Formats: sequence, structure tokens, C-alpha cells
Amino acid sequence: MLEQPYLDLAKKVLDEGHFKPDRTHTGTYSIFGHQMRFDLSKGFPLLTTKKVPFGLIKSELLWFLHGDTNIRFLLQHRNHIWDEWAFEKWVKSDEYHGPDMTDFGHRSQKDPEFAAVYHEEMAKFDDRVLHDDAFAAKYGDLGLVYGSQWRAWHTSKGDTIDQLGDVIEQIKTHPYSRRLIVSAWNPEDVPTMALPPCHTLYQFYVNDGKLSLQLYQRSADIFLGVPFSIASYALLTHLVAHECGLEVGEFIHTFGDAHLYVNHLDQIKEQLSRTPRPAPTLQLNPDKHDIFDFDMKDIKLLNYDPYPAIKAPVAV
Amino acid sequence: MLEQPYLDLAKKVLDEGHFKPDRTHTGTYSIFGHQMRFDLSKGFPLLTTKKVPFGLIKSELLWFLHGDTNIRFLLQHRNHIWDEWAFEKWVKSDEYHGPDMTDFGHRSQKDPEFAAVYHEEMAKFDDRVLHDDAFAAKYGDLGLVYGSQWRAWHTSKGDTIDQLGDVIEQIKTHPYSRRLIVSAWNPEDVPTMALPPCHTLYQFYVNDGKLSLQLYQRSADIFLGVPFSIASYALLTHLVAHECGLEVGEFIHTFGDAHLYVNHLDQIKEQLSRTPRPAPTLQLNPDKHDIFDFDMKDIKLLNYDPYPAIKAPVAV
Ligand SMILES: O=c1ccn([C@H]2C[C@H](O)[C@@H](COP(=O)(O)O)O2)c(=O)[nH]1
Ligand SMILES: O=c1ccn([C@H]2C[C@H](O)[C@@H](COP(=O)(O)O)O2)c(=O)[nH]1
Repeated sequence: MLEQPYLDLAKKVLDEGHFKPDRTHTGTYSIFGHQMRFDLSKGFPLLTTKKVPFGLIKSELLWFLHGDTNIRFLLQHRNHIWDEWAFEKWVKSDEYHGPDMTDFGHRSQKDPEFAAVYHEEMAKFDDRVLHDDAFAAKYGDLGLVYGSQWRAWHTSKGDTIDQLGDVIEQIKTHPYSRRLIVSAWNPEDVPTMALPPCHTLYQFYVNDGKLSLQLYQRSADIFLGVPFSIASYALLTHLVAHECGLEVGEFIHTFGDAHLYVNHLDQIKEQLSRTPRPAPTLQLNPDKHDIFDFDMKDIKLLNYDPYPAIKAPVAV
Repeated sequence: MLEQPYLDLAKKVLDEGHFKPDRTHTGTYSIFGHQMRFDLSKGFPLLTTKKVPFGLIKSELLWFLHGDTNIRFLLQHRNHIWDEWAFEKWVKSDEYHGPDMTDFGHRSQKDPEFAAVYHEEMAKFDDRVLHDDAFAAKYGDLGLVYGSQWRAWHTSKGDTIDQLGDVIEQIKTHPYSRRLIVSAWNPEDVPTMALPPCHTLYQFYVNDGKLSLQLYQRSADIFLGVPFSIASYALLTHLVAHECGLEVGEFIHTFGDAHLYVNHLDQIKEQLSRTPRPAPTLQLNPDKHDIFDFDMKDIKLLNYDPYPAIKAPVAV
């Protein structure tokens, strides 16, 4: 099936992967260097062997495309995928006067019911961000996230470079260009970032009226990470094409350190016992073409019949 | 043999590649997305099926490692691989008072004996660079080349970031880091560069006391380009390891647009008729360890028994 390269990736680290310790203190069976490709004309690569929230993917992509870096847009669409980054900063600020959330990450997955007071404090933060502009502007804005890196690269002379926007015009004006690249790896920021980009960079390729895309992911969480990455960049590929009047080609995914967290073995093992189903169909708004002005309503996922979802203990 | 992934890469674009037009106006049979790996414990990947100048590779690597961006170092070692970039600029300057070298690139491979006056003018330039400091400093310095990008990344606040130097300390202090990256793709320079980096970025990986490296090459000339790239980055991998006290692992090579120029078909076809030989052995100076202070004398290539060299018409 369309999503077999995924399953195979997992099986290869399960069988061939080596134990290697990491940043976050769980263990991982990790390999280094791996490539897999999805021909996007056969269907959209949203895993069927496990239910994956397209809405979270869609809303996260649209946020990116807007050069938006404020968590408020996400919360508006019920996407809480990025909260903890803003929360981390909230806690470390003069204004925070509440139940000390030190290392809350570990201290929630752990036995103490820190998570009880955690979630209510988070609910407060989220509401503040959603309703108080001054607050939203203060802690709701992350700054150095993809949308910033894609649509507002800060140069030395102080200006802003719209990498993505430029790259698209280049594809229209020079389809056969071996320089269609968008990078997220700024060497002058990585050393002070909490999470340097996982999706380091991507490259477009046009040939035969087909638009392909290759994504280089320096680090990957096979079970929790990779499923999203695939649908996100396959969706990007579809959108950019919809604009450049091109047809959709393949989505090549290259990996640096592809790893499986030791606390995800049973989970991944269970998923591998499933038999893939016919992939879903993506349907974009024909009349609308400016992908930078798209909204949830313009992207329709069709025929998605996934197996139920596998719950998994997140690391940290 | 050790270098079989190379030959196979070529055969795949020969058989599976599609015709696609490019920047330089020759044609190319090109594919998009491809990965190959060389286990550096089996030998050094300097092609045997064709004679490849290790000296040019070695001297080019040492120049890089010095953060050197002046062609003078190269000319000193008889490496003329980068001349035409400095020449291009010489010609476009107020001071140049000589036989107009317009589009000399095309106009040399072509029928006119422009190349006659070209090579003597180049010989003059090269001598000026080699002997006159003011001149060397004016046109002999390229500025935005690898060594600059690796050892002197210019930030917004005006300073200089020693990416490579930092990355090495990181490997010593954090071997299991999924962030060991050195990038050459600055978004604020690419739009005005004559040749944006082909070797966009690379990533290190440590595990089991083995140091691996993955290189992402956005564009590749299978016949003329790739052979060098392999030996250059395999040598880099060996040097960095020699320093970090680590053992050498693999060299993974990932490609964006891997292409074969249409005027190289017979040449590549001939090379494929050859049977690989036992690869050579790299021998570094044990006593010397600071790779940034290495010189030609510290890198010994052993047992290199290559087939004669295949001459090939360079494109442009
Ligand atoms: O879309 C995403 C976001 C995060 N991660 C994972 C990758 C690593 O498991 C961890 C980041 O760790 P570092 O490699 O940066 O240390 O989060 C993913 O796999 N995919
Ligand atoms: O080490 C090198 C240097 C240059 N090139 C080639 C790649 C392309 O054939 C051309 C640069 O073309 P663009 O893709 O940038 O347009 O030179 C290589 O393959 N390897």
C-alpha cells in the first residue's frame, strides 16, 4: 500500500536499530540515514494503520504558510501541539505568579499528580492568550518557528526574506531549477533554541509537469513524529502545486537520526500487525489559488478509513 | 566492491533518468532523491574505475578547513579547481585592461580558439594572485565559499560563527547529539551567488564509538562531480574522527537532483564496463591531531591502483 515505506522504516529500526541514549532521557533504537518516497498520485499518505488528526496537521500547516508565529491562531482551531513552548517561557517570567511548574515535562509523565494543577494552569495560560492581546503578544508569540523561518528570514541588514514566497515564484519562472530550496537551519540561532528545526530543509523539483519535494529531517521519532511529518509535507507539496498549476509528484523523506523510543516498542509492534487500507484523497479548492490565503475550509480529505488510535507515552 | 554504489547510481540515471533541461545549456538525464552509503572501514572510496586526483581533493579540503577563501593557497599547491570564479570577477572589473573574455566559458568549449588567449590571460591572473598581495586580496579572495561558511558564518550582529569548530567540540562533549549539523545554505546570499553551495549541508552521528556523516547535495554531476564529493566528505569524516578519538563509520550521500550531462553518455558507458579494484587506504598523522592545522604531508593515500582517466567535455 501507499504507506508501506512507513511501516518498513519502523521494522528496520526495530530489527536493525542500535540502542543509543539521547537528549530527553529515554532510550532509543536508532539508525542513521534513510530515505523513503511516496508517489502522491496514488493517494494521500495519511497513515491508515493508525488514526492521525489531519485537522492538527492542516491547521499547523496553514499557520506556517501565514508566517504566523503566534500560538493564538492554533488555539483558535483547538490545536495545542505548540503550547508547552510558550508555557515554558511563561513560567520563566517575572509576571508568572503561580504553582511553580519546574521541569513539568518529566514531572507530569511521572507519578506525582502535578499534571492536575498543570492542566488547569495551562488552561488559564491558553485562555489569556486567546483573550488578552498584550499577553498574546508577550508569551503567545514564539518568534523562531517554521512560519517565521519560511516567510520571514531575518538577514544581517535587519530585513526580512520571504524564502517560501520567493521559491514559489522561482518554480513558476524556472521550473527546471536545481536550487529550489527553503531552509530552516539558521546557524546563528540553533545554539540558543529550545528546539532547533527537525525539518531542517526541503527541496522542490519539477520535471514532466510534476512537482516533487524532498524533506531532510535531522531527527525523527518514528512512532509519534514521522506520521505527522509525512502528511504535513505531502500536503505542502499538494498546495504549492495547486498554485504553480503543476501536477503532484512524489514526497521523498530523508532522515538523519531516525529513532524509536524504547517506551514505544509494544505500540509500534501492535501497529505492524495491521494490514493497510486504501489511502484517502485530498481535494483542494479549485477557485482559490493563493495558498497563503487558504483556510481549513479549502482542504478536503476524502475516504479516510483508519484503524483506531494507538495511545503512546510521550518522552521527555 | 566499496565503490559499487557509485556505478549503480550512474546506471540508474542512464536507464531510469528522464531528460530535463538545465541552467547551463546542455541537457541532462536526471532523477530526484537518492541515497548511497560507503562503510569507511572497508577502505577509502576513491574510485578505482577511473583515476581521480586525490591531491586536488586533499588540498581543497585543507583550504576549506582553514576557513581560507583565497585562491592563492590553492594555486600554491597547483590546484586550479576554483580559478574561473576569481577570473569571472577580474574580467568584470575597472582594472582589467585586456582581451575581452565575455562568456569565455561557452566560448572556449566552442570552436573559436578563444581558449588560446584565454589560457595565457588566466596564466597572468594566476601569477598576479601568486605574487602581488594587493591583487590577491582584491580578486584572489572569493569570500562566500565553503571555508568561509564552515569557519566564519556571518551573523546579523556582524560577528563570525565557527560552525565546524563548534560542531567538533559538541561531538567531543555530546557524542549522542542529533543536532551535529554544519550548513552552507545562507538564505540571504543564495539569490546573488554565482554558485550557491552544492554541498548544502552535512550531519554527523556518533554511536558505538563510530562517527558517521551524511551529506546533502542539492545538485550533482554524476560523472564529473560525484567522484570528488565522495572522496572529499569521506576524507572529512576520517579527519574529524582522528580528532574526536572516534573510529570511522559510514559516509552516507543523499542527493537532490542527481544528473548525468548528455555529453557524458559515452564516457560513463565506458566506465561502467570496468571491474572495480581493491580500494586504497587512508593514513593520517597520529601525532598531529588538530585537523585545522594539517597539511598535505599528514594525509597518506595507500594502495591506489586505478584504471586510466576518462577525459570529458565539461559543460557550461
Ligand atoms: O515533528 C516533529 C517534532 C519533534 N520530533 C522529535 C524528534 C526528537 O525525538 C525530539 C527532538 O530531539 P532533538 O533531536 O532535537 O534532541 O522531538 C519529531 O520527530 N517530529
Ligand atoms: O563539487 C561539485 C561542484 C559542482 N557540481 C555541479 C552541479 C551542477 O551540475 C552544476 C551547478 O548547477 P546548479 O544546479 O547550481 O544550477 O555544477 C557538482 O556536481 N559537484
